[PDB]
Amino acid sequence: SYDRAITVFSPDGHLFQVEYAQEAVKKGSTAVGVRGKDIVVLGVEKKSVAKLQDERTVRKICALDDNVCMAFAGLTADARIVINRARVECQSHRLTVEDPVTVEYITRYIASLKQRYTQSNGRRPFGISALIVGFDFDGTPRLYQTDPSGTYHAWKANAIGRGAKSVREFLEKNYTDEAIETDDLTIKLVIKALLEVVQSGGKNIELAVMRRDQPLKILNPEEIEKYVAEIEKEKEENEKKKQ
Amino acid sequence: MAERGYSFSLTTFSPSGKLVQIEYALAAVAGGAPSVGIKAANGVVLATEKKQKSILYDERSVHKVEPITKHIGLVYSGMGPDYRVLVHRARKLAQQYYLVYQEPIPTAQLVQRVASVMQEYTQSGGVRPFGVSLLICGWNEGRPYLFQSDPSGAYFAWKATAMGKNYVNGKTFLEKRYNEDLELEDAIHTAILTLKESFEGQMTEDNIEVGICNEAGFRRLTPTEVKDYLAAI
Amino acid sequence: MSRGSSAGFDRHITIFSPEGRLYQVEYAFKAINQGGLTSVAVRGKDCAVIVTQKKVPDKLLDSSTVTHLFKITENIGCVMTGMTADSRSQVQRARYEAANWKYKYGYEIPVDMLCKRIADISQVYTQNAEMRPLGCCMILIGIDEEQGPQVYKCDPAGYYCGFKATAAGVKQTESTSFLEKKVKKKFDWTFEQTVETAITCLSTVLSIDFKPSEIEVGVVTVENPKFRILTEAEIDAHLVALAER
Amino acid sequence: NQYDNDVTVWSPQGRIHQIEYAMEAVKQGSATVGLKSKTHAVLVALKRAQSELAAHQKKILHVDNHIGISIAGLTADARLLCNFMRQECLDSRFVFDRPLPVSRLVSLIGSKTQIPTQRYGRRPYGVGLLIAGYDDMGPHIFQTCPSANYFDCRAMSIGARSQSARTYLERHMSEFMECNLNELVKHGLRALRETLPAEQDLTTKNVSIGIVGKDLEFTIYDDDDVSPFLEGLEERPQ
Amino acid sequence: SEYDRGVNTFSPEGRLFQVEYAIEAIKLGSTAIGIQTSEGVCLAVEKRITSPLMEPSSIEKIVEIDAHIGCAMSGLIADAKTLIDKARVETQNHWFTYNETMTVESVTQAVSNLALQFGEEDADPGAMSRPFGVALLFGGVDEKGPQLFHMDPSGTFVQCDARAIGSASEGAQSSLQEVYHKSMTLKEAIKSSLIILKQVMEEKLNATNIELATVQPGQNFHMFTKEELEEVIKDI
Amino acid sequence: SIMSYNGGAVMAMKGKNCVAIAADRRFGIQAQMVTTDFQKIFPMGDRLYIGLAGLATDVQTVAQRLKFRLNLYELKEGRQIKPYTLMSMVANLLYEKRFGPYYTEPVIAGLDPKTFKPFICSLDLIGCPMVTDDFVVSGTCTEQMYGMCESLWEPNMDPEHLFETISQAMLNAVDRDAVSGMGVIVHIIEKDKITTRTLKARMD
Amino acid sequence: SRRYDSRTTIFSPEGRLYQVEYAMEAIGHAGTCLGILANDGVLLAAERRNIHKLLDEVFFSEKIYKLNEDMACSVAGITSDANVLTNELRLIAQRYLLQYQEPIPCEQLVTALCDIKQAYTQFGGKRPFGVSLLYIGWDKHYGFQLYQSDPSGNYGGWKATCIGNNSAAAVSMLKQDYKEGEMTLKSALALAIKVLNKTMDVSKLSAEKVEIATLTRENGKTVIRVLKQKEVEQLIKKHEEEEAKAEREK
Amino acid sequence: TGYDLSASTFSPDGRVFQVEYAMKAVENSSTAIGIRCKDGVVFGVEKLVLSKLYEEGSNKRLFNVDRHVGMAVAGLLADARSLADIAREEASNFRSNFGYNIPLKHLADRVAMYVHAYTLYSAVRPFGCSFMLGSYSVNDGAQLYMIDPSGVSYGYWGCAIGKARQAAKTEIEKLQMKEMTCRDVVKEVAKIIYIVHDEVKDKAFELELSWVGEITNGRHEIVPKDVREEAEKYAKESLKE
Repeated sequence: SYDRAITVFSPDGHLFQVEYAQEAVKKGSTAVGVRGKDIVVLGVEKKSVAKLQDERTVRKICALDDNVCMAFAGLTADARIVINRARVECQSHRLTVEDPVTVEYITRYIASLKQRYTQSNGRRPFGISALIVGFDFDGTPRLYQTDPSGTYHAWKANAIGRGAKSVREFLEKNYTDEAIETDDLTIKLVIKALLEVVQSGGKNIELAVMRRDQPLKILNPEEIEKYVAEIEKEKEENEKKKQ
Repeated sequence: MAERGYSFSLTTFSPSGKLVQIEYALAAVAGGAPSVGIKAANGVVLATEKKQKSILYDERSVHKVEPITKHIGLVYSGMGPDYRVLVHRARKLAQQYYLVYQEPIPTAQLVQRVASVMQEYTQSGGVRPFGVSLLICGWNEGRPYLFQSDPSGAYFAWKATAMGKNYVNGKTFLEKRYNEDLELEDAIHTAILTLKESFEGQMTEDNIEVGICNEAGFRRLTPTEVKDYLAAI
Repeated sequence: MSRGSSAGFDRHITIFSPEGRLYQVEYAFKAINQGGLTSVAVRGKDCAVIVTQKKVPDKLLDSSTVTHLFKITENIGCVMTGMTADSRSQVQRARYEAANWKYKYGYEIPVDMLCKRIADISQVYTQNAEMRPLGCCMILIGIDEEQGPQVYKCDPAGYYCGFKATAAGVKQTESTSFLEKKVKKKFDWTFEQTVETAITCLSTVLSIDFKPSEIEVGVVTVENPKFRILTEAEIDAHLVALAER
Repeated sequence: NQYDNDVTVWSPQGRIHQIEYAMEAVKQGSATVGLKSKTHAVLVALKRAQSELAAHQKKILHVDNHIGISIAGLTADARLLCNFMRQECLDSRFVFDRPLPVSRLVSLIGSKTQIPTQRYGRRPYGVGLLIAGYDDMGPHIFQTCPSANYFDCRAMSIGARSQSARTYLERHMSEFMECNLNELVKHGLRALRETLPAEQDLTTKNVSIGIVGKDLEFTIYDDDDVSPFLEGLEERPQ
Repeated sequence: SEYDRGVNTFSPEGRLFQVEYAIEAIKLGSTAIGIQTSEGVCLAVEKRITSPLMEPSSIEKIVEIDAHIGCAMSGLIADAKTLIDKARVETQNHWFTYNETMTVESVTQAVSNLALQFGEEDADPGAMSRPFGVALLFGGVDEKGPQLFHMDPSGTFVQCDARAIGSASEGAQSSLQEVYHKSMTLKEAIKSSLIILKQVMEEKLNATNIELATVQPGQNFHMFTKEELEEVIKDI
Repeated sequence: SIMSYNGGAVMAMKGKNCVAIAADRRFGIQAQMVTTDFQKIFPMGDRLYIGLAGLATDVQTVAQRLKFRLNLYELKEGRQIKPYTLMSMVANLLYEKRFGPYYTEPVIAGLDPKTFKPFICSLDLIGCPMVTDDFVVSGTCTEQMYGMCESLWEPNMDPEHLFETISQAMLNAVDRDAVSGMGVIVHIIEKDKITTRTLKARMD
Repeated sequence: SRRYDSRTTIFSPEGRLYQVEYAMEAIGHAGTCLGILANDGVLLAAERRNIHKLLDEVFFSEKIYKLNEDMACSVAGITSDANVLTNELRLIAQRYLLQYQEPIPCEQLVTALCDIKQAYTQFGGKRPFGVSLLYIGWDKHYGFQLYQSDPSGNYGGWKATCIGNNSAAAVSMLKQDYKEGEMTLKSALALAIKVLNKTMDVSKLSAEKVEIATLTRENGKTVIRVLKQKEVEQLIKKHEEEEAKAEREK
Repeated sequence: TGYDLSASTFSPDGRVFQVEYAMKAVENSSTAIGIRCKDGVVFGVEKLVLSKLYEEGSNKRLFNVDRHVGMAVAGLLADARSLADIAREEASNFRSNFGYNIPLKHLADRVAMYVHAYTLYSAVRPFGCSFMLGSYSVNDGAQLYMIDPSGVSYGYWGCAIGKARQAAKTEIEKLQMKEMTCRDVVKEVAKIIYIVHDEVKDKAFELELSWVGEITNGRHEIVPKDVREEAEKYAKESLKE
């Protein structure tokens, strides 16, 4: 019964509530997604490691269906609500269309929901940005990104959350067709992009991998540490080629 | 004319994390008339002062001590009309419980339901919290109960407690005088003495209202019995 | 918690002040006195009388329509003090409540029950912030079979009580003091004595000699429980009886 | 101040400022002129173009076979009001199989537009209408306001710089009654031209004409049907 | 500071504050140009790519309302999504009911009827709390020939021979006034639109920086491919 | 007709300080048997049981909704329910569907907590309780059960005699019913123990 | 109407929800609730903030509420909001049991209550619930579990956590002293007693100021019980004996 | 400060200032008067002609609420029209329910309650008009009631509402209306309207007259043109000396 207009225009033509939701996104942990030829990799930074926390309960990477999975940055509870609604929509689409959803379709649904929450009485916009990845029926890898305002775009590599600007600059300087030639190369690229803003050297990195016609796979800390050690080895190779 | 109400909460958190509307309702309660409840071994006594500002009032028309069921009684401190609203709601809740389970409601269940109503008014939109604290007595399963519900919707089980003006002094007096294994008559004497501790003027059988709950049920004490107790004190 | 302290919107809507008060209710109490009139109700051993002053400033006003005495049922009458439109709305509500009570329960509503219902409605107005409380005071008059004459008064705060005698309006404090003095010197009050007590209370608190058209008297008695309004002839007879002594 | 943001707030002077602001919104629109003879009612509207490459905005709308309107103010409010009037006329023709009288339609418009001016969170309709109709009582010219007040007019002009048009209509009201259709349309065109600056002249691009009469349904002449009415108009007297 | 007034309060000048603020919000969008000729209608919009990692093919500032109608949008595209969906649904409803195609004017009117349907009080749940922040350029071909329409959140819609919307709508409109004439051909219209876009765009015009679509009599809505864009930008 | 769709028979009997509840085990559709171990008696406490005869779907629905409400009641009250309170709760639940009735006739047997006084009762499909002192029967063979119980029941029976009486009554009553049988399960509720027995019965 | 609205569900210029932070301050002003997960069980150790000689004995527990046959919760913050949330939790658990005829997994119940909290923090114009909850339970999927929920709607699983007064010091103590995978219920109880003793520095530890509840599995059944006064007294005596032994050995 | 923004807020003195502001809006309107005589009620309105372009009879302030009831209004004309619609609906509903014409006192009470319903909440705004109700019947005689924006309704012998109501009241008080008939009361009302009008402040006005009584057989109607011309001539000749 609450019908207050929360998101309204400012004299300069700005929606202040949407801008503040984007600011709330900017305070979230960094999430990185990179599209490869045969793989899609999602990497999320852990802001702090508590050593007393069950890590399974605070995962920022989840699957929306058997082919689509997403990461987020911002408010965890709003992200949970959005993920639940997206999962329900995926099941409904699998019912009515008798075909699995495409990444673009679920990204459109999420973006439309966010836009609806930016232009409806008595509610505030969601404070999350999402990185939706997956594979279409033909096998084409996909990477999309939504924002609180409700706009979405396709990307080859992107980063949201805090420190997203520097990570995106690193991806721009480093994303090449030869940097995603192999799956391990894509994983190392994602870990290197995450390492530009995080400390502890891979201990604060939650990494996920999704392959063509395969379920989403979460790397254990042993594999992540092995990849970090390999990255340090390549750093030493660059050192030896320098001198 | 528009029958819609305000849909936003009037009670909100402060930068220190406090709901100041609840604190102001508590201040309204603390400015009310003294009320005393004492749980004895075989019953509970609810006592309060009702001194009208003039002799033109009818002492026998408005009662501050009210029965909810045959075994539950009520008394308050704070705002009278709010107490009337809560008494009506408590009676309705007890009757609904009896309609469902065909047994009289336990005191704890009624206290929980009334506290839920008070919380609803503390959180819902376009309303203020109640300006009353309730002292609820009852007899269930061969055992007496005494409860206090505050404007915030929180309830406590008490051996003896006081509300309203000089309720801290009354609490200290009860701590000095209360003991377990107390008989009902001694509890009534102690409650009347607690009222006298802060009573201004002369206390008669019409200035105060006493209600008792025991195995036979809850009943208000007639002015003749109150006069007998006062003479015995 | 200090006296006169204010916070937020406690002066504008019915929310608690730091001291725990509701200022809007007190402002409605002042709106009662904004009317400028005064009414007195007195209870006898077999009767109950309401007297209010009747002010008709201009001759262009039809005097038969300026009435502050209303009948709720055949046996219940009321006098309203305060804002006129609020008083009329409350009178309509009381009439509806009495009629509905008779329809639902099969017997006439007691005066105390009607006062309690009106007080409950006014309390609902005091708790919700979206609506104004009514700036009117209602005094109810009736005969109960078990207990006899009944005088009940409800206020905008949701408070109601029974009275041996009561007043409302600008001069309610002086009238209550006068009635306190009269009641303390307790003696048998017949119908005539009760009417004279109410009339002389109004006259002495207003400090003016009364004419039969300047007041309005309504009574209920045990012999005739129907509420009636005295005509100018009967009021003149009572005034003559008062003036001779 | 604190009294000019809500339509439910009276001012200490006994005025409502939001209604006056909506009247200003009406005054912001382009000028239109309505006038009637014994047998015809004519609306002439001065259309405005946003740019040289933009078509001039519609100002005269069809309501029924006997009723047409010219708008000035918020265009979306005008479309809402026009849809309401069209529905009312259609309901009248469906229930009674007769055209709705113009005065009763104007009363319905006033009743509809009064409601938002007294409820919290609503706003006055920011459009003013000139209504031309013909019924058993003859031709009618009506003017509605955001204040929900309406006027029965012999002639009227609303919009920007309408005071000069109103002065001209005041001057020639005595002869408006016995004019034929062409003379009445020329009078309306001269009144509308009185609102135009000297460097601006009435042309087939910025003039719209709506006519209703005894044997003539409501018709709108916009671009090439306006030239016969424009032909014969003398130069500006200055 | 932004809650002192309701969404439906007039300014002392007779303007709704929120509508004016949405008009201001339009000027932050990318420039879009529509030109109407006797041979058809052409729409051109600047994509305004922010990062090279972004895929320009995912930006859709020109959409197909129907086989004979296209829409170019400027401002807040997420706000334009619902208006575009409403336009498509209206066209399909009209086809279902009457077995014919909508006129461009009727589609623009149906979309514009949604502009002012906002407000707090007396509103169903899910109603709009604010005006839209988009300007729409509707270009299509109906029985009246090719037609171009412009719509803004004020609810006003007009027919335009050639119009520009967005951040550089002032300079582009002045350029449109010079180049445009009634006898213009479709190829001339496309070339002039691309020239003005190149003049007003910060980045260099290329096959990925812009969108261009045409509607012609006898041909459906057609969005130019990358090779066609490369051919057109070859000589300007 | 609707009550005879699935068959079934539930019986409760009162002892000196104990109660017994018995039911047949057949689950069937019209004249076809499906399973021989359908549950019709449900525990509603340590010493409280309810038996449901009628539509099998309504039996399951009523049992589950009653468990829902009883779990909420025990979590709130902080105590175990009394058999009379459980009877009132079942009556309320059944009367809520007065115009959409469940096709079940519950039978309640148990000992009052803190007193261990035997309690038995039966209710109709809309929730009219009938508290008796000897026995209550429900199902498709109520006449045979009534005859057997009226012939065999005695006041102040020990748990062994109560078991023998209820077993003989149920066995001989379901031996004369077409859509009841395929085994009998008996629960004997004492103060200190509960005994559950399945009887050697006919399977035709 | 607009003038009196507090706008409890709007963003701040820095992207913060002020009402949620103020409710978290309210949580920080509440009593200490402690939860430790062991190998053979999980426990709750709350501080009794309702202490007075004229108070009656509690029925079951002041701050620990049983949610179903397999779960229990502890609350910190506004008490009546906690009552509402516990009633809702019991309703959700019973609804799941009705739908599936199986006890609800703990994380699903926590997720449902957190969804309700988030719904209050996003729309409606109402103030949020000022309650933080600790959840303990057992389920067939993940065994013994311990969860913590915030008024914002954020939850998470833990091995040992604390909410309420002096929660940061308790968290540091648990970080220093909790051993992952090696904890037994006895060692967990000792750690809980020592943490409550150190955090409640103003008041010396006694069995009348703390409430302890444990959750164990006994032959295919979940046993949620509250430690009696003598048991807590023995725990405190053992803690004091160990402290005196350490003092002597230093 | 801020105590005068809502009708649901009392001032510290105990006043509702929004209602007072609505009454102020009423006080800015032109004067309409109504006089009750021994056989009917006569209404007279000083209808200001703001523009010469308006048709005669435009913005009429006299309404037929029912066959036997007339209404004279002052203040905001849109609010007055809404209140006239409310009164018409009340009379129609009364006839539909109880099967006979509504008494004028009952209709006045119903409309006054409807008006008072708008002086209690912040969601609505008090009416900015005050009006008179006149009626005549054989059983009830002549009745005249006035309702102000606060919702107060009183019966009158002669009432005036608008810009100049005190001077109009002074003029009315000189009339022995209790024995007069509608024929003389029409001329007296015309004379009072011409007396209280301000020629310097207001350019011109139309004299709108209506009556209900035995001469109209219990119907409210506009005073016939002949009587109106005679009354206007008498008023003009009385203004001259």
